[PDB]
Amino acid sequence: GKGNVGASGNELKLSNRQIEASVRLSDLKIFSDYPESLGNTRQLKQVSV
Amino acid sequence: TLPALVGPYEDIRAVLNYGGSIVMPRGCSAIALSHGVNDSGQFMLDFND
Repeated sequence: GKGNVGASGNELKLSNRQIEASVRLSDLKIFSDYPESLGNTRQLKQVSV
Repeated sequence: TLPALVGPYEDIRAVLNYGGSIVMPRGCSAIALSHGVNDSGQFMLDFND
């Protein structure tokens, strides 16, 4: 009826009648995806699921 | 276009650059490539921009 696994930012749990899964953004490592060359400020703008 | 053995959840990472003498202002001197399936590097193929 209730479970929890993970740490702050990256955590799956069941609260009340619902289930929540939180992803820490800094965990996703998007700086590392492309070299810092030719890019200074990186920011997210669109999410599809 | 990038017709390799690409599976789901895989995100190609390519960069095109031009290092010519004539310099037109930033915003368009280089581009990224993510899925490569006839990718134009833009979320829209608009020629009325």
